[PDB]
Amino acid sequence: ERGNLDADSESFNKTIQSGDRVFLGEEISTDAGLGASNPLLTGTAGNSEGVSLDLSSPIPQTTENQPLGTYDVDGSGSATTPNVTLLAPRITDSEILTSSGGDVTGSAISSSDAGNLYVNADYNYESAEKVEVTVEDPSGTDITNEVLSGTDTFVDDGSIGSTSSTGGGVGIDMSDQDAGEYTIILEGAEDLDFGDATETMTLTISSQDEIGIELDSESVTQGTDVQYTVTNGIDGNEHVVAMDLSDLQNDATTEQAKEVFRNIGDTSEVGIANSSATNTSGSSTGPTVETADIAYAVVEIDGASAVGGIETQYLDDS
Amino acid sequence: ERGNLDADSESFNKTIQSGDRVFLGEEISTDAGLGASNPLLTGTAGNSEGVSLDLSSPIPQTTENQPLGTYDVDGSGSATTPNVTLLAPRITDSEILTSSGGDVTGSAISSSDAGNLYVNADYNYESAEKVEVTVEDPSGTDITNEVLSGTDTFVDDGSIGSTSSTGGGVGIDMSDQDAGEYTIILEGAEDLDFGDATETMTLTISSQDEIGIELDSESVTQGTDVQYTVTNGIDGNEHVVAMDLSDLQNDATTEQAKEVFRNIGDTSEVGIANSSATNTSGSSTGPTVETADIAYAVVEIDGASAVGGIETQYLDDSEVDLEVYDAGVSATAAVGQDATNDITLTIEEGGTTLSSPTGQYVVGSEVDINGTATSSDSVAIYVRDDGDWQLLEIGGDNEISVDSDDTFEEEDIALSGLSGDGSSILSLTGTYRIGVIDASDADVGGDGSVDDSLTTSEFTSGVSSSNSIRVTDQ
Ligand SMILES: *[C@@H]1O[C@H](CO)[C@@H](O)[C@H](O)[C@H]1O
Ligand SMILES: *[C@@H]1O[C@H](CO)[C@@H](O)[C@H](O)[C@H]1O
Repeated sequence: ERGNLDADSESFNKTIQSGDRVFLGEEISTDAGLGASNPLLTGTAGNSEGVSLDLSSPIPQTTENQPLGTYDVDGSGSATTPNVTLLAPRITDSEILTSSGGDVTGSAISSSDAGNLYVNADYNYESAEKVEVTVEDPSGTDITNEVLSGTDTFVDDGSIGSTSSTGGGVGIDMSDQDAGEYTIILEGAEDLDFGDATETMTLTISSQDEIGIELDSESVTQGTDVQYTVTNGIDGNEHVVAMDLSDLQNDATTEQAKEVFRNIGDTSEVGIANSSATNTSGSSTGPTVETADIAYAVVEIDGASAVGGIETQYLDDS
Repeated sequence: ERGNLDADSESFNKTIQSGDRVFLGEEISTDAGLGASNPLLTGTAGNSEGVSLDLSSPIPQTTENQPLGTYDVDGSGSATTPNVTLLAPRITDSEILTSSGGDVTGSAISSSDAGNLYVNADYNYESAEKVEVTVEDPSGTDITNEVLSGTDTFVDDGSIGSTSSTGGGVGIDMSDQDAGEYTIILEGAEDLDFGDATETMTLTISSQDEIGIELDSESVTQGTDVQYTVTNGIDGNEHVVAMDLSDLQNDATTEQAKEVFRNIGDTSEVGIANSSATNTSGSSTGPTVETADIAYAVVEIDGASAVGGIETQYLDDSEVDLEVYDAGVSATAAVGQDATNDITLTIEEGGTTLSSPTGQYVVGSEVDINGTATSSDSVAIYVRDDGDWQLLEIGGDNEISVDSDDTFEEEDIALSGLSGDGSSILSLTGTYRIGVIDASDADVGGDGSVDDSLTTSEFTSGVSSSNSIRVTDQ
């Protein structure tokens, strides 16, 4: 069938019936259907008017010399006749989601947690051909057969956000492979693999996997703002950066201590916390500077890393 | 004739009759036909409407300033009148096939087998001009007349997949020429030789022609995956890469031997084969590891080369050879036959040492675990004092992963502080020994977890290392 490709377990179908849609890079079948009953057609209206489409030869790409439109054998017409509408190929969206959920595309993921990944996408060309997935190692070799987990290479239309194998999408168990940069390639099953019909999504595998913290500088004076970055963390989850109140200057006040952490970067909330109660940056309602014991700044992460900042002013020289 | 060019043995025809098709780069003939009876025409509908086409002058290329469409002398019209439809030139597909069949374009071919090659193509402009073939040497000279074999230069429409001279296509006997890179150029007979109407197909001639095998590295340790490439082979045929079972480690199991070859690259099937029977990777039905004698991995080739991979883990520390076999041989029947070619690599052992837990340790203090492991995945820490090596319960999974730099580290851990009977030994003041061991234990056979107290023989048998440590009171 065409339009319902999986009803017959066929990877591709190239028999076109009157009224359907045809894409730019297709290779119509001349054996049966509208490939031998009407080989050549002409434009009907608009820019397409007057131009000639030959079904037997591969339809040209580039959308130049073959303007998009509707084609009718007779010429400009409105009566029922063998006609077809040319449309461009496209894949609107693609993503790699962890089993829990959340995108990790273009970002390094721990080897331990990279064991139940999923790939989902939305594409325009579902009536003609499904879209293939090909995982490539940093060396440049097809590793699809090694990481596949019980599902055929074909991914269905829609099914974006599907965290389960029941919905369309392919499951990859990337735990066994070593550290490196891997590229997932999506392209049409047979012919629709040219520009705008293919996408290369990167993914980084690494095993240094403790939640990491780095500073642009280590030796600084008071008052110099320092930006700190958290690395190798789960996306969509909130970490906590702490500050020992012993390091604060003795002569600080309550309002003077709530400005140690800035709201810079991905930080959501800042404040000081006692063992049982907290005093956030919104209001001076919780514990006081002497009453509280820790200073915190809850920080999210977007991607593989998040950035915050500190103010070395009012800090002891140690 | 036009449309049936070979009915009159004419290479080209430039007399246009009413109703036909004309291409972009043509040069209409003004002597007769619709070249003197109606020299200029105008657009009829669409983008072409209003534009003027002059047949006498060469039709412009670039599809700009001369929009594609139908042209009529009167103007916009639907009545029968001298009219013509402009179309772009194109050649949809081209290939070079061996006499047996199979593409070899863009890939090196043996000089011996390059004696019955064929060139076939599919092009859009068949009514006006045929398409020429011109073979060029690496020096840049037309060698078409030397390699031609009994057929005119003109190749017909269709005839793609034609392995015989009866069908359209040109036969080339490229056996006599020397080694080099040759370019086959296809272009229209007279005028249609510009962009999109011409194609340059490369082809490499070489005489180093034994089936070749290469490795990205020769000196490696255990566990390091190695990618091997097969070179200079017939496309579309399945070779066989073999493995001598003598080189395998003695302590391997049946399931442990079926993972020596990966399914990476062009490999189709992997498995182990006895002289008469085979045990494929699909199921453990055929011979066992002791019963079987060879390990194979049937590999195809796409182009001139194919890539596979091996896993040096569970391999003896010695010279390792790779044997290839001729195309079409069966796995079972290849046990006795000599290998067409071979390649050898050397494998050496790797070291795994500790750095930070050495010399002194204050009892109850916390310290990080710092060290290196060249060929390791999971490592465990054991403590010995005048007897057994008691396992040290580091915590999560009792293992540490190793980075690419062959180095492993752990956060600050109090050895005596942690709960367990292992720490109780370190609680008391004295001199002890501490060592690291790879995941080869794996509960000395069983569940995938390091939970035992390996003795001296068990600890020493596997890859490991120990250093003297003493604990000082606070
Ligand atoms: C394409 O679809 C048509 C219509 O069902 C079918 O007849 C062909 O066999 C298939 O390839
Ligand atoms: C082109 O074709 C016409 C029509 O048969 C013929 O008259 C000319 O001699 C040839 O060149």
